[PDB]
Amino acid sequence: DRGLASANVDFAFSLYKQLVLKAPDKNVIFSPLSISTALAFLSLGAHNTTLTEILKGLKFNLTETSEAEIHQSFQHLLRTLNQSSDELQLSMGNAMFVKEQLSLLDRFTEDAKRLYGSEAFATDFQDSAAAKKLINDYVKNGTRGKITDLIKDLDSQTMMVLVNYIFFKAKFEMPFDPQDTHQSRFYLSKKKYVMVPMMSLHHLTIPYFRDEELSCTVVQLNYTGNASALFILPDQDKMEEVEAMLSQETLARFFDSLEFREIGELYLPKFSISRDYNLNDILLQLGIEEAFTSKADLSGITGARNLAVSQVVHKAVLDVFEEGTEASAATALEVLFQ
Amino acid sequence: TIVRFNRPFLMIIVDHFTWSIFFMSKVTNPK
Ligand SMILES: C[C@H]1c2cccc(O)c2C(=O)C2=C(O)[C@]3(O)C(=O)C(C(N)=O)=C(O)[C@@H](N(C)C)[C@@H]3[C@@H](O)[C@@H]21
Repeated sequence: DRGLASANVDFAFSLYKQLVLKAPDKNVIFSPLSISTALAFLSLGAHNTTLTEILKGLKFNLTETSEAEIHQSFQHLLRTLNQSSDELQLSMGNAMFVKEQLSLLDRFTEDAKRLYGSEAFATDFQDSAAAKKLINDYVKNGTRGKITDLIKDLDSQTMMVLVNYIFFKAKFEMPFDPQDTHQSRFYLSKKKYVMVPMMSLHHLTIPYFRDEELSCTVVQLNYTGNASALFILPDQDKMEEVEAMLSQETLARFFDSLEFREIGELYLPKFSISRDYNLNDILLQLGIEEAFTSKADLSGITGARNLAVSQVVHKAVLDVFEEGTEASAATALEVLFQ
Repeated sequence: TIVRFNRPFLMIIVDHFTWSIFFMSKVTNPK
């Protein structure tokens, strides 16, 4: 579905811009797909303005696709994103953790399972340590150990937590030889540099594009015929300029402008980074507001307007090494009674 | 031609089958 695809890319760039704003010089790693999926799952239970604000915030156009088509599109996408080969492992899961006695509508639990693959796990949130273990263990299992403490603090009066995780592990089509990894300078700025393990490949032909107008070089390293890593290298002191040009339109132009080119040498650091975020401020900035206030309408969940979002958290990791890449993320939407 | 990622860069992990961005990253310090 090109409609889902376009919305999800637009949302990714909107989120990226606001994550950078938190701390413009820090490393960033996140899964926009995880966050889109988690919020689309939430919208299954939302009505009226709460609903339209979520779907519009996710960059969907409700005049061109209905709510039902959006959920059908997520259902299809999720079924595609659970796959395994010798070259690529991908998993994505959704779950709900619910106070046991909370009455949920059958339509919601049926739809959550059918559309989002979500079970419902009975959770005693007043035993906060046990509830956090149940949730964190689910994310740890789904991410094969890579995300283990998504939930740090959790209100003892929580009613529900909706969770999405994504796991990705892939081999490069052209792996780096570890014998060619050496300590080399990495310029944090023109005047600040440290030594890092720098992988290298020689005499390789890959998709390449020099964007002189944006002062950046773009290359693509494949994992399979469908999954790839697009790298964007701004010239020195042009990172902020390139960031200012990012959009779906610009990314598509990068892809459309790639051409195979012979590369004498490619140098890429071996690295592993991790970030975690609270997304409340960003989601409010993106127009998702009623879900956080006493005006919230999540009555598709319970049959009353008795729930609202309290906290949205996201954690993501990215590990790049000679043989390939591993990346994982998870998103939790914590919900209180009202 | 030489491409040397010795300064801040972006990495976007994508899937062509679905046209999806799985992960987006900016590496300002890999250490
Ligand atoms: C995977 C696509 C993607 C994923 C996430 C966000 C995106 O913006 C994209 C694209 O824009 C793609 C393209 O534009 C293609 O150039 C594109 O349009 C295209 C296509 N229409 O089939 C291609 O196969 C690719 N081109 C030959 C280099 C490329 C696509 O790989 C990507």
